Amino acid sequence: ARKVTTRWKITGTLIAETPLHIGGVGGDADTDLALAVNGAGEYYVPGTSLAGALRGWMTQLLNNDESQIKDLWGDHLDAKRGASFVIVDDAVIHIPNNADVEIREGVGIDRHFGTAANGFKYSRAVIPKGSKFKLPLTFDSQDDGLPNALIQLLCALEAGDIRLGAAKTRGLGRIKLDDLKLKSFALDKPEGIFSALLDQGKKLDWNQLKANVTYQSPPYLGISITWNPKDPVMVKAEGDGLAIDILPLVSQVGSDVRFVIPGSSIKGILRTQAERIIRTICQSNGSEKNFLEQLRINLVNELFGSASLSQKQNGKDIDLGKIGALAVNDCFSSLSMTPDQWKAVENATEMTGNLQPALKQATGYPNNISQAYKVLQPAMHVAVDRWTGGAAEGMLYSVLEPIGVTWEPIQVHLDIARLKNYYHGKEEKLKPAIALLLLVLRDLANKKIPVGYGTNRGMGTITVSQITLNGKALPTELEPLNKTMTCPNLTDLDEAFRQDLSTAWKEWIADPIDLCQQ
Amino acid sequence: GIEITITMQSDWHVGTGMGRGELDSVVQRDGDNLPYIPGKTLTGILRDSCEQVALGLDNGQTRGLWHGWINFIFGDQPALAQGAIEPEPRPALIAIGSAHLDPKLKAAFQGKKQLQEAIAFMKPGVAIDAITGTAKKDFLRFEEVVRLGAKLTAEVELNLPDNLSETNKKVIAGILASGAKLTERLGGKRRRGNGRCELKFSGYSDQQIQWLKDNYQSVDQPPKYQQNKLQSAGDNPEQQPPWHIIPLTIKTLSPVVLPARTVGNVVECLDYIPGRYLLGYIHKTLGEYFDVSQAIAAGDLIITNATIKIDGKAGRATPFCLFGEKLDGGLGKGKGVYNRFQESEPDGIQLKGERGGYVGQFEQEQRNLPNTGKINSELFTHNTIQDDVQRPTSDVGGVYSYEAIIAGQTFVAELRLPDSLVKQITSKNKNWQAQLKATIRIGQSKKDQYGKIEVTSGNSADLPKPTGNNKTLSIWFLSDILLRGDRLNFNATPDDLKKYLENALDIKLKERSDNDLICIALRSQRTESWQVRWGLPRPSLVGWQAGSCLIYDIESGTVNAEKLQELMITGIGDRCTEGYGQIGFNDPLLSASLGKLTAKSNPLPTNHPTQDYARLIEKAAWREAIQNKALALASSRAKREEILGIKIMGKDSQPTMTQLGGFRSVLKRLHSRNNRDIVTGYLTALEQVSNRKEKWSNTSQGLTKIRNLVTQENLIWNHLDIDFSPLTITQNGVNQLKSELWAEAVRTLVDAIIRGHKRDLEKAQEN
Ligand SMILES: [Mg+2]
Ligand SMILES: [Mg+2]
Ligand SMILES: [Mg+2]
Ligand SMILES: [Mg+2]
Repeated sequence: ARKVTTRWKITGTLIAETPLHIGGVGGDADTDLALAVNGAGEYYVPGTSLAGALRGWMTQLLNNDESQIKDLWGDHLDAKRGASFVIVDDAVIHIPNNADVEIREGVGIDRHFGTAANGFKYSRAVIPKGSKFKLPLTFDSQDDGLPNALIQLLCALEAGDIRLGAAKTRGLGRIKLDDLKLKSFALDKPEGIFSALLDQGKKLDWNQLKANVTYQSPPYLGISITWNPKDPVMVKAEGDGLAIDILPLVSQVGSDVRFVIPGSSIKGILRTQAERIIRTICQSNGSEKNFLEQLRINLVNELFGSASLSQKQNGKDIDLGKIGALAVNDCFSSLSMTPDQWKAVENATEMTGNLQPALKQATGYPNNISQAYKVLQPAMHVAVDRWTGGAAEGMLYSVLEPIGVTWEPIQVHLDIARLKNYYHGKEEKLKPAIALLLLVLRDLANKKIPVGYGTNRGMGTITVSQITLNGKALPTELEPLNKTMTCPNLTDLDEAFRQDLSTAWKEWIADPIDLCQQ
Repeated sequence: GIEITITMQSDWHVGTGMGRGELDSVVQRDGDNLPYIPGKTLTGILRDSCEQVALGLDNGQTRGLWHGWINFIFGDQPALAQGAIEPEPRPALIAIGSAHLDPKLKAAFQGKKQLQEAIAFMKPGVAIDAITGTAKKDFLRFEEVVRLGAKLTAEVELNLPDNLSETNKKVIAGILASGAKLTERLGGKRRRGNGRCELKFSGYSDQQIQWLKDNYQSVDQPPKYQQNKLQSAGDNPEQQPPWHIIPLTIKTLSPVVLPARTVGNVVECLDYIPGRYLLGYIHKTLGEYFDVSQAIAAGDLIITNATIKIDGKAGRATPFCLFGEKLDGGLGKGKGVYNRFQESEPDGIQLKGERGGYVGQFEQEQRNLPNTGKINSELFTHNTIQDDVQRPTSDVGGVYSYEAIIAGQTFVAELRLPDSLVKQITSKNKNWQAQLKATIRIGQSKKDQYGKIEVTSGNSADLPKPTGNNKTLSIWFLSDILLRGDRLNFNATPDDLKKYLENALDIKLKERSDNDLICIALRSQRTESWQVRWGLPRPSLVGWQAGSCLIYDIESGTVNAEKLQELMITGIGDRCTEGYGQIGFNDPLLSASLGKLTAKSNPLPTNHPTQDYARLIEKAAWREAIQNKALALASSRAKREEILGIKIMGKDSQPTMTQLGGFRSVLKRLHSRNNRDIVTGYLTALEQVSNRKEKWSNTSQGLTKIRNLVTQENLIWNHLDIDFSPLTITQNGVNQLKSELWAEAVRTLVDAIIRGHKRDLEKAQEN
């Protein structure tokens, strides 16, 4: 057979740090986009999908070097290489107790009218946060020891730097490894070959390998925005309720439900303002374009990403698609409720009756409604008929406004390595993209970007208290970004740095080329 | 007596380059159309795991004492030879069959074409561009994977040497138990999680491995190989008339490869079993009663070819004097067949000569074309892995195909023995024809996936008795005739054949002179074949094909039917003992004029272990049936109105699409029947508000129809109106699956109807 100096079984627990979606073939009558299930109908991570996530990250680590990647993950082309030395099994996903697959609604908002675009309504099934699955790796070493790149991979998993499945830029897919265990079988020797058959192998201390390497995280800029709602902030739930028509969206996070603003929603508001800035500068109208063409404008194609779209642009055939270098996480409330405590709110039927006990429960003031209604407050609204006054027949509706829910800081992750690859390495070309991003954040802090439902109707305006910029391995001319900002107008960034960015930005405004066009 | 049992622990893929429908790659499926593991996959995988074990015991030496043991058990790999090897290659001791699903489960599938598809599902796959992070052009595939939890079992045979010491038997068992336990994966995409398995031998456990662990340091070289030489006695009686004819019926229990020729990388197959393949079974069964090897040398024994059974008898190779209408006739059409030994070509219409296949019986007033038999055959494609790259490569050939006769075909041979040899046997065993029942392996690749056949003996048949017509003598070659020229090479000619019969029968023959009637219709044949005892190919045998015909006018003398009978028994020419030379005189199918004629599951028991696996397959077949039927029912506006009361009236929708959407959002919460409180609660609150109830006026009772569909548990199944009998295999499966899938069927049908409504509403709108 293939000679193997040692077989390493490398195993542990992977946990979903944000909701996952690994897609099947798609569609399931319940949702438009449907989770992969194994032949027993259990949700699982295909080893193809996990193996590609790992091979992908190593390729970004080894600077897209083929030569070393093929020596781990194998090849078909080279006469010397063939089959993969790393083996990745299928792993079933165990969803937390009582928890279940969630459906996330999605909409595309027409950039001209500001309203849902026709046809752009979809829904996605997602594995809730905190679900677990087994890490199922085997490695057949032909040399002695363990490859350092394979050690860096396991360090990256423990750091949670790998994302798996769909919608990776829009909230989903982060996984982190726990309980890593390493079993070595010295298959080259009789004592080792019988160990494989009987003794269940030789333990290695991971901490001893983890001590012999420095984990080289790739360039990124983390942005943490600390904020609180100035007007109630919510994303609307999937459908009308009983006592309350409009209820906030919530998600399972382990034992408790929390209110959630999806990263899809925070990404979408940021993208919209970024585009409006670019189109404003160019005075480029958006009104004659359909929604898929409205989205497709300069710099945002690299930051927020573009749809795959093959084009025979010049007899040469090219793909316009690229992933977003900017990714956004789901933002959850600090407040939490047991799953049944919220089911009592969803199923209240009298706004002054059995709803009042339910909100007193969930808000954590089970005996004090006047404090309960400082957290979640039911509102009633009428449409008033313009000739008669009073109220228009049928037009009475109510909202459960999360007036006082406190929210955790928003995490935006900017992949500087991915942009720099788009610009074929030229870090000069980052400054227009970094300049745009800082202008978007300036508006966020100036209440120019409201979030969630009903922004024009008494909701959605946020106060930003602090933006923390925390990049790793940034190029030296972007190193001034590492800052905590509290002035909305960026005055905490060095004026020489803000003036440098302004210069590269103004030089792009004077000629707004496709900046990744080499 | 040994089996391998395989428990598949993840979804698994095997065997085929072809792809059928919207799937790109499809799994290997057996004769029941059910997925299975081919015996060559199983051997190759198990060998590979035993190779890892031996490679460890040799301390990584790629050649050594323990790789000798692998070559002992699994046979040598010629075509891995790196230098001069003087001994002939050893065959394997271990034969491993194909692994099939549980036979009682396989019976439940019979005819249920929709269920046979549901054993697998599409797995998507995409390849992603590393710099952009988006799917590469071309790099999309959808792949068939069989559901995990399949438990499959294979027959195994260890035909150990007649002398192996008990220490060595324990080593063999030790290695096989060790290699089985080291085996963890098989099939395609192993390295990516497909095809995880448990492979276990019957009667080998950790005790077999533990003995090896305790003793491997003591182990010697394997015993040397030795051929099973023949042994003669010379003691047979002289051959004396009569000749007994014992029909042997062969039935294929697995595909049989009978090499006709290799073209490129595909081995082509015969559509009959040559008699030489049965001499090994004749040696096995009768060589204890008389000297079978002397009987062959004396010609006291004939085993004919096995040809497809028609009319309860051996099918006879189609005579080349038959010609079919080229446009739309011949035996495949069942009309427009002319016997050109007796009929002129009709005016105008051109004919094609018959070229193959077999005909059943025919009688001198048949009034019908003779029954024509066909042999089914299948192409099996294999690969050879180069062990270091673990993929096939040019240095090891890597792709090849066998045509094979598929399973369930039935063939009839005849063993002929002179009376003196039946006396020899019957003096020793009165029941000797009972010993002719056997299961044996014949062909190419006989030791694994291919070649398993049943043999059954019939009762002694009557000797053929041809008509002694003194006007014409006509000869049908029922088998290939090999003649030697007067130089003892095979370059004989049809004039040598005239002299052979002329001399053999004591008659003079001349070609019939009728200008419209063909007298001779031969084709040349060449047989290239190995001989296993020699270890070298046979001398090339040249002759004329079966089906060849010729007819002679008898010039002088008289032909004797006694001698025609004897030649019809013993045949003519070389190697008649293998059934060459078998011939038919004056058969009326050559004599007749033909142009006017025309041709003539049960459920799994409730306690059954696989009942849990069958339930996974059924739900898949039910879900797709419900989805398909829901699509059809939404397509017609009368049915959406029947089922939910919804309708289109001009440009208007009843109710508004918003009202349908509101209902639908609630029905999303109908996960179980005990959630029907949720949906009925919505409807009562709707029904209580006057302005909202009237939104659904001008529907056909829509609110009651929804109330019924949700609260009457029988009603969804009556609207879907699916015959679930072809979709279920578990006993009590129908009532169980109905209760389980109820809420999903309601959600699916309502989802389909509202979609179909909206996209017809768009048409009325856009007028
Ligand atoms: Mg869909
Ligand atoms: Mg109400
Ligand atoms: Mg293509
Ligand atoms: Mg395809």
